[PDB]
Amino acid sequence: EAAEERRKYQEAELLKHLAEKREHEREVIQKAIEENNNFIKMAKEKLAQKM
Amino acid sequence: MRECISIHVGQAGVQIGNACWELYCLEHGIQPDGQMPSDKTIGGGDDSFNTFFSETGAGKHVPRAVFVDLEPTVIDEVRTGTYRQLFHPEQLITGKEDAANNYARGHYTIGKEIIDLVLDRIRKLADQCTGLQGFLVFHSFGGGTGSGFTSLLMERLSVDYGKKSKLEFSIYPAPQVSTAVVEPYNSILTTHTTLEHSDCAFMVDNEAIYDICRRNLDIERPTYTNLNRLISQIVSSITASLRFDGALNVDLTEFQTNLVPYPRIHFPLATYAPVISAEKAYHEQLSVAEITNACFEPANQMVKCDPRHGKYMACCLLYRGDVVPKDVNAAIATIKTKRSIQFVDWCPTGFKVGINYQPPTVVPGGDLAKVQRAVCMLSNTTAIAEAWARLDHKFDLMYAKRAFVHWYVGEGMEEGEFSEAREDMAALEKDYEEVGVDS
Ligand SMILES: Nc1nc2c(ncn2[C@@H]2O[C@H](COP(=O)(O)OP(=O)(O)OP(=O)(O)O)[C@@H](O)[C@H]2O)c(=O)[nH]1
Ligand SMILES: [Ca+2]
Ligand SMILES: [Mg+2]
Ligand SMILES: [Mg+2]
Repeated sequence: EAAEERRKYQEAELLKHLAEKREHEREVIQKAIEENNNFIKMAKEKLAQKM
Repeated sequence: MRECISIHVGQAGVQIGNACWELYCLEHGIQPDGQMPSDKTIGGGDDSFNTFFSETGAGKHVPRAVFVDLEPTVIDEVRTGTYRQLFHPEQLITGKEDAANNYARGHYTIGKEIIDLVLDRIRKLADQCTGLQGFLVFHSFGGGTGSGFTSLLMERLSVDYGKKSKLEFSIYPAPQVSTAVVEPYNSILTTHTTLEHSDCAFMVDNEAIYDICRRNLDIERPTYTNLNRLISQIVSSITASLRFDGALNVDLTEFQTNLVPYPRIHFPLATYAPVISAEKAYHEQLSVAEITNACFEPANQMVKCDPRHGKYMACCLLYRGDVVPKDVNAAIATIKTKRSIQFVDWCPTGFKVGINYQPPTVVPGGDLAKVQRAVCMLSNTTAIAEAWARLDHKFDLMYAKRAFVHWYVGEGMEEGEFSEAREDMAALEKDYEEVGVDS
């Protein structure tokens, strides 16, 4: 049982590492969304101001 | 009559177990459907062959045997083989995925899952025994199952059958016969874990069997079948005394009494002769003196080593065929004056001799020719420690770099168990040196 528990601890560390990967994946794509939207908003505001 | 249960674990133990029971049936005149015309007590009896076979009302003689492998492909060749009818389903036990050459996976990860089942099926055989002597366990040192699961089973057998004897037939790894690169690890791990649970262990080195197959059968590249049929001959020589009338090694306790003065030094060397090619038309029949002399030739030993550079604790000569005591003692007297045969000082310099008049049986169509006499010598000599030193050295090379260790720790094994195991083998090597060498 102590060896079984050691296997379980190591799997849990693993799934926790992969969970950190999934949140980084989420941060990357929401960063891309945020920057495309800020480009569009910036361009819209500069155009309005210059017109 | 007292019963013996045979247990075959992993690929090597199962495939060797197949060969032995095939041989046992031939030796006893038991047909592949389990019928035995010679047996006139239908559905019962306490003859000597009943130590290894029980009987059904239908007259079928059933091996007191269990086959266990964590993968189904090898045992499936028993289910569908030539003796399908001999065994019943409950005796063949297969898991789903094997131990991947990994002692820790066979012992901890998969072993946990399957041990209770295996023990339950063995219990069904023990319940049919009026007076169980104990177990004969066939396995490789090197496989993940043969090493890892065998050691777990032997521990649990000492629990559930504390008063029973346990004998091993262990296949010692040799690169000539496909080995995993981690077999040194597995070998040391399982010897450490099994040492105090086994009463007597016969090591068979695949290198020795392989070379005998090349040299004496002139098979250029021997198969597992070639290897296992020779091994089964030697096994049958060792177990004959349990299955036939006689007065030497008639129960498992006598093996320990006659071969093992010191419980840890319980690995007798087996030497077998003669091994004769069956495609060799006309061959002179070797005499008692010659086959007995061949028992002191390292080329005939089950483990290659040099008994001249060690000391004997015990020696049994097991003859099959046309042999009388007169010829044995003549041959022994001659051999004592020409060979280098040193016993330890605290032990009698002598030989226990057993003769069964029936000459060895060979498998029809096999590569071994019938002979009119053969002998298996079982000697407890310190020279077998050379096999431990060799294995221990390979273990050290790899462990110094922790090579492959992560496979074992990943299955829940602590690195410390490697050091535990290796230190036990170090004591073992020094026990042998104390007993058999002088400064
Ligand atoms: N003499 C002999 N040796 C065998 C046989 N099969 C395998 N071996 C040897 O046994 C060792 C490998 O262990 P195996 O018994 O095949 O493996 P296993 O116990 O089934 O364990 P895993 O497959 O790892 O689960 C190697 O040293 C092989 O050379 C056999 O039929 N006869
Ligand atoms: Ca009978
Ligand atoms: Mg296997
Ligand atoms: Mg009985």
